[PDB]
Amino acid sequence: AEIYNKDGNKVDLYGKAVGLHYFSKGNGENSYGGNGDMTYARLGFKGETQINSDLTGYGQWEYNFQGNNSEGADAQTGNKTRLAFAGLKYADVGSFDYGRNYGVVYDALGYTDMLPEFGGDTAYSDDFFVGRVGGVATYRNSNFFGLVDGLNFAVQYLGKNERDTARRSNGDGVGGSISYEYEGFGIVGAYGAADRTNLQEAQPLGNGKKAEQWATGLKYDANNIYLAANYGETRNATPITNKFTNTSGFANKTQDVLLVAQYQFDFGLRPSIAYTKSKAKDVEGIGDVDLVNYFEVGATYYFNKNMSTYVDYIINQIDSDNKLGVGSDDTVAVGIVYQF
Amino acid sequence: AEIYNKDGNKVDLYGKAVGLHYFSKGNGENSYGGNGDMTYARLGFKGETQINSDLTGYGQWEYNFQGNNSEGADAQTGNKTRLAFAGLKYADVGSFDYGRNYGVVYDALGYTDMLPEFGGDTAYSDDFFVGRVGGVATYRNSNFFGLVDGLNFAVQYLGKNERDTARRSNGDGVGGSISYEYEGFGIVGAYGAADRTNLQEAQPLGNGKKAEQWATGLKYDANNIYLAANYGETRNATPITNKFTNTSGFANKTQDVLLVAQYQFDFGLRPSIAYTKSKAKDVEGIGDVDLVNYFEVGATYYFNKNMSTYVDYIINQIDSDNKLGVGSDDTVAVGIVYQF
Amino acid sequence: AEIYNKDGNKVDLYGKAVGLHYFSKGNGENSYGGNGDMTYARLGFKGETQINSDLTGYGQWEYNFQGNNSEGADAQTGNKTRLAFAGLKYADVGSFDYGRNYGVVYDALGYTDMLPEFGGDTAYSDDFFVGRVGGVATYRNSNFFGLVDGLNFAVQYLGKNERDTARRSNGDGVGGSISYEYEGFGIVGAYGAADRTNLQEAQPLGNGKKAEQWATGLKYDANNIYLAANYGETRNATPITNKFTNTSGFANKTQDVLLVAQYQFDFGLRPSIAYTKSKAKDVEGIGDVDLVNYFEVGATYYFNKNMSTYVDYIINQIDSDNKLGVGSDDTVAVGIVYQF
Repeated sequence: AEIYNKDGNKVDLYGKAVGLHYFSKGNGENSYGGNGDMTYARLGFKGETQINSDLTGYGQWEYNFQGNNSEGADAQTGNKTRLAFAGLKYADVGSFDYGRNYGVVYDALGYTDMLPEFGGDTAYSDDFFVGRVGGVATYRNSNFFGLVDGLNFAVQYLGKNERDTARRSNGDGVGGSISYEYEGFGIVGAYGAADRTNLQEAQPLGNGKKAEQWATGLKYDANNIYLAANYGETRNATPITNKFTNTSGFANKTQDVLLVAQYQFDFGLRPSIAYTKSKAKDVEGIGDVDLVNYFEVGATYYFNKNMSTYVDYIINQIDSDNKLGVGSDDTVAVGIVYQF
Repeated sequence: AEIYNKDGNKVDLYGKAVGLHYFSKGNGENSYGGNGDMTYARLGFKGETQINSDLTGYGQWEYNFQGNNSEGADAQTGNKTRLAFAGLKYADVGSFDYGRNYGVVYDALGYTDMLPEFGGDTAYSDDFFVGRVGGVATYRNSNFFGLVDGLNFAVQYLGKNERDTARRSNGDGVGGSISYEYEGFGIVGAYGAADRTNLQEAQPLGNGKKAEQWATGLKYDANNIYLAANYGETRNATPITNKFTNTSGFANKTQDVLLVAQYQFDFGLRPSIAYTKSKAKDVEGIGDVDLVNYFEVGATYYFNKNMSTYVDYIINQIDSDNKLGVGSDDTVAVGIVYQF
Repeated sequence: AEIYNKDGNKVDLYGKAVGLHYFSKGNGENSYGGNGDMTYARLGFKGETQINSDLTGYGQWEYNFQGNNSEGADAQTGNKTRLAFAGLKYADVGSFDYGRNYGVVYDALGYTDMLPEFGGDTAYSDDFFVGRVGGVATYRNSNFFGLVDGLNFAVQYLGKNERDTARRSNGDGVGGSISYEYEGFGIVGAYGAADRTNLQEAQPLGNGKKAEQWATGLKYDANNIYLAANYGETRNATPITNKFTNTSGFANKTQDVLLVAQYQFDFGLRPSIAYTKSKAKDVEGIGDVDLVNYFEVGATYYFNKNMSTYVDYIINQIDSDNKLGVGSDDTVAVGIVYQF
């Protein structure tokens, strides 16, 4: 809820407070979700300030404090900055902006990502055009420039990023996406591509110079029915591992699915049903491994706009068998969740 | 300040600004406080949303950014999360909530924590049940389901928390507290007990399958006079070191008292007097030591609901010839502090 | 924006969202600024309770989150608290604070510190009196005790400060500043000094017992016309490297000049001309070398008070022979800034 609003400005402070606990055989260290205390928080700020009838200045910055760390050594673990950027909206010319934000592929993935906690597997962090990424930028368009209603696209070039490290960096890119909601129904596509950096293709798991995430989906957000599914392949991006040869970096080829359905019940029950299989094909000396397979089952409960709590659980589809090592065990998290 | 209060979910964004500096002898390291700059700040938010008549939902977070650090290598010593939790309160059934909050036995330990900077020595953090600790479920209740004004309770489970460090872990616990307030007068005590996990156990100092901390407090609040002292012992919970042999871990046995007399003047002076004795028994090969011995003189002065400042002072009863080597040296704090 | 206000207490929640990019020849390592993504944000707060007519308590804080980071290894990088302090004002007795705050000398440097992005090259941090230190005790006075208009002074005692980084330390100082602004024009000096900690004497570079930076500046800020120029030197003060030999520490002797002039057109463009020359003297064996040289050209384009953006261009007057290693290159900066 917006908490300053003078002068044709409005700074919205927003955040949450999540008591989360995971549950899985032992430390889980090898079920799909893990296990133990998983409690975090959110504190960020949406700002906007039209500089007049058609133009809009704005920025936003959402950080992440973790609630599970001691008050010593490691109090800084998994503290990050999720989003941060500047922008301008200008009539039906459209919008633009730059800083760390959601690659554009996300535009797709989004549809299937709403489990109460888990799901959203396809889309990693810093995976190039599919996650939240460091300096990228975007143009978004508003019903073909206002000409025809509901169909907005965008497009995005993704800056040089030779960070520390393997699964973190990324050479360059264009990328975009076109998209269309028809009262209730809705259909989306998105694709992108970019240089990898030599730290990359010099990893042991990796044959590419240039890779592509593309991805699509049909959703039906209406009347408390939500139906959404995605299919989406990749090329030299999903990042993988081999706790066995313990080696790392990237999976040449992969296919992706996601299914999800939720019904938003009458007093705020809103259980949820979900599917989801990410196979890598052609892993060097592995043939084919499922980086992730599960049905899901669970629900959020909406005390209102501010509170909820949920129970969410993952019936796990890989098994011990599994070529690279994705832990096999189910994991079920329960958590509670205030938010202003 | 409460900065946002709406559709029945208020949010109070809160903190301070704390110009602090210790003075100890020559160099302090062999004092009980430190020496030089201590300055720090405080950001955090409680919010509570009214689901409705007898259902309030609230959350809360509180971080703390040290101010004494440089803007390079280190500007990170000290920041931590202090607090993140979440939950609900039901007219007369009690509460509940979960995350990183206080273990029960502070309900009692607290009373004696009221010195303007020091005092409150027995409540380490991540000490199981006595300081803030992570992953705790905290059921409270009040006036015995509304039945007996002033008579309060609580129970709580303490998570399996395998961090890396010895001094910072904790197998699992229950524990709680009973408390009763009568026209100035406060009676409390509480008690808990949890496994150590093997890594705790495998410390040179440290003998037991089982830790238990407990404690009690009797006090007088009211009429511009604070009167309160505290007593409690420990089973294998109180962390200690041996700077001589750089030996680390815990103390089979301790016994502690806290003693505060304080008084709030018509013009916003409020001096504050203090004892603080924490003896260890059975530290392997040392036998008995005093972890903490002091009287503390010092006072606070309250420009108003927003400002304050003060000078707190510890008269060290430890001495040089102390078997673990607790610092013998008097230490003297001087604080000024805004705070919304 | 000020978000809160009743009862003497006003608080002011404030920040921005700076989306940045550097452009510098090829790999940026030999430029003045770097090159790539740079997108950071600010979060902070000013607070001030009037405890009466004459007396005022404030506190305030300011932290610098970065956005050029993944959300993994490094999420923590180049992040600080810059400012944290508090204290009291008094009709014309004056004023006072402790915490981490700007040093006296800045008060003159603060006049040339204006480039949309670069400039102010002389005010390192954690450099004794020239930028932000931590543990400083500042006294300010207004309109010479209300007596004399625009004449204000201020002495600052500067903390024992022995950190890790050689070049983040400092023994103790005092210092100040008379500042005199007369209808249109502004003319001010500051100086101070103090000891160096030993890890400081120790570096191969810099011969000193005792440091001192002074500086003055002059300006005409009035009418959509800003010119300032600054000049000043330092004893065993400005922090310098020898990328060749890789050695560290301090420039025996340095000399420093700042030249800015910008103009404020009334649809809101406001172009800036910039120049800056810093030169070490007597650097142990390297003797006379160049610490920063360039002419700068760029402009800021306000949308309103709350938005804006700018480009800043460093035309770099160093060259490749440069005894110390100073990159010789130009850099350019695009920026889009929102701020509330």
